[PDB]
Amino acid sequence: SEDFVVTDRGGIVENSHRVHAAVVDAKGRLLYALGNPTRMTLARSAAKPAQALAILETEGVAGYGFDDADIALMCASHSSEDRHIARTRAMLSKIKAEEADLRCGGHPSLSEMVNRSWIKQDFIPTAVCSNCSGKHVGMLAGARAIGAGTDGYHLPDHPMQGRVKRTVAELCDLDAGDVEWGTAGCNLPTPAFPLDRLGRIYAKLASAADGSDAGEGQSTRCAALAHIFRAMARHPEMVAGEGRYCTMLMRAFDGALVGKLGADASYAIGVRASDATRQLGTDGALGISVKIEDGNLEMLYAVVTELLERLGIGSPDVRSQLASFHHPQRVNTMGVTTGGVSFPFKLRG
Amino acid sequence: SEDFVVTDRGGIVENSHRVHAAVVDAKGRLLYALGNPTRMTLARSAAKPAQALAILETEGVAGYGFDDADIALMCASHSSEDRHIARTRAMLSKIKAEEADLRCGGHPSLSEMVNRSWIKQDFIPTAVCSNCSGKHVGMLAGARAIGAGTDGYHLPDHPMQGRVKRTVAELCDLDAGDVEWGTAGCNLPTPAFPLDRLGRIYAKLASAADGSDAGEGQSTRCAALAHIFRAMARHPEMVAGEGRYCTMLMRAFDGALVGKLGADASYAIGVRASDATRQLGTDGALGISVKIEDGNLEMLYAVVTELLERLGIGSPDVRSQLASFHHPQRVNTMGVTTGGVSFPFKLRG
Ligand SMILES: [Cl-]
Ligand SMILES: [Cl-]
Ligand SMILES: [Zn+2]
Ligand SMILES: [Zn+2]
Repeated sequence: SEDFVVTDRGGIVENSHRVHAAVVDAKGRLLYALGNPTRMTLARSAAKPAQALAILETEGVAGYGFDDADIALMCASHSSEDRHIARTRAMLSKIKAEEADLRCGGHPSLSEMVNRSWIKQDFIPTAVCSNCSGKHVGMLAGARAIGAGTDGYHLPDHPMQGRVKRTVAELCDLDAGDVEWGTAGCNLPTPAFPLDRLGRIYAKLASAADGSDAGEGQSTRCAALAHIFRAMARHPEMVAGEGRYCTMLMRAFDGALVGKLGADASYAIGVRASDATRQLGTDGALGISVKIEDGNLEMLYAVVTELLERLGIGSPDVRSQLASFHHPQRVNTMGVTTGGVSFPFKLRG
Repeated sequence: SEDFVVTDRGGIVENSHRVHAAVVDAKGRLLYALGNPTRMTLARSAAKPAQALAILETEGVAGYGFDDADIALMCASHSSEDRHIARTRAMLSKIKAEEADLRCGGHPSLSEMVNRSWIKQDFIPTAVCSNCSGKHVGMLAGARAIGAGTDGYHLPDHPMQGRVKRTVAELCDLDAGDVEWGTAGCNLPTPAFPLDRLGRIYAKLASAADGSDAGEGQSTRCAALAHIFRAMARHPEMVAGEGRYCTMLMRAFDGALVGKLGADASYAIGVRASDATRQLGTDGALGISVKIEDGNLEMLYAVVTELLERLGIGSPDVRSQLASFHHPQRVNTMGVTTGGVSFPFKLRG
């Protein structure tokens, strides 16, 4: 397949970007694809709901009283807005830990507007400012809850990371050896697996949400997955922030799906069963995963929004809240439009 | 044909980027290649030496007394450092123009350190700060020199832009219809032509420098090309700025070559004849042009530096000054090395 997103200047090709995507049902069966839907792919932050599941399944973590917004922050790549930093500090208090216990580092904010404020202030970001700070507090919580020590909670030999590694493989329905591990920007183990299994994780999230809402008896795992979905959809501003794709996406859809960014341009969406999912040929929930081969985020958001339109997910009115991402502005320094974005890719069934 | 630069996280593929490259002799004969060496490509700022030639060949421009550093700024994508703004203003004064005559617009600086200083002072960049401001003053100069009027100097129907279009096609050895035109970020016509012809332009620059140095009877155009080469090599800080690839590259090579960035990740180099170029099998100067298909600038500089090493251009000590670009750091927020860059491409003859 030769599936691309392409930018032009006056009709002349500027850049082209290879697209990979998987659309799967709740059991992970492949329904539609772009590119190579089984591309071995670092999920990066798109794995965070699976890491939050490992946190929430750690015995004793329930006693700390994390609320839904705290869980959404565990699932976040937040913009380090003051509310994200404050909630991180409030979560540290719940587990009687301190910022010095964190093993993630500060970085320039993922939001340009926040980062400009920091620059004006000469603000130096610290550990609680990390976009991953919520995940790290949850990992510290789990380490405290099982009692072997918080030192080294971020290292592969720690039981919290053994729990994460098993949980990821289980949600993917993969043997341990089919998940590879590197080290994240936030200094935790981070997984790679075929792209379609990232879709599978998010189909399982949305499916658990459907079962919870229907009143079905659920395993402890499915109940926790439903809780994670509900937390992300109820507090999408915790998952990213003002003006961010994931937040704007989840607000527009008002509970019908959850979406999550991975660094270097992966994206995952879990869609609750609907007229649209039935029209796509499945009787339950759906999962979507996307990777832009070269890592370009602006192209990722254009492609994800185009894919939602092609799949019929939402309505023109709902998806129109994402118009600035769908068709990125190509306006020069004098206000003249110089080109645009095109989608020469073809979904295959 | 399948030529990539690949980044990894712990040996796991993160992103990959398709590379196109042409290495040509002084007549444009293809000597080595990556990818598609004739890819139709927007040269963007890498066309600036051709545009400077059109300016310098305009009747009467010699009377303004532009010096080598002014010509270097005509060829620049500068960082908007105070010295670039000051030289822009001095060039405007040479032609008795003012900032309001410029038809380029301000933008965030190409240098992070300049841009952070601006953010701290709440500085809003204006036309005089454009990375293309030196080209624009040169175009105003040519318009005024032939009595065409400054108004509209940037529009395709203006005789200055007629001269630019002719000069570009002639340097490429192309018919007019083989060069396509869009509108630049700086609001001028900007050309697209086969990537190898960008290398041809720069081989002609270095060839002319060789012929000037050898005291050959040069055409006036060759003499002006030699002047442009000399100006860029003598004043590389004008062409980009502190810490910028083009500046560090040209300083390391100390007159042996010139190099120039194009936006969306094109690069061009003109190499004077040397033991290295003779070892590559040509008896004259050579040109190099590169495009990263997806537009990533970090990967461009890594690839260009790797190509100089494969081609044997420079000494190991000279190219070690570019080590930070050749293998970009992949260290996380806690100081842990998480990945690297690889060059599985192979130069073909
Ligand atoms: Cl990293
Ligand atoms: Cl533009
Ligand atoms: Zn992280
Ligand atoms: Zn320009």
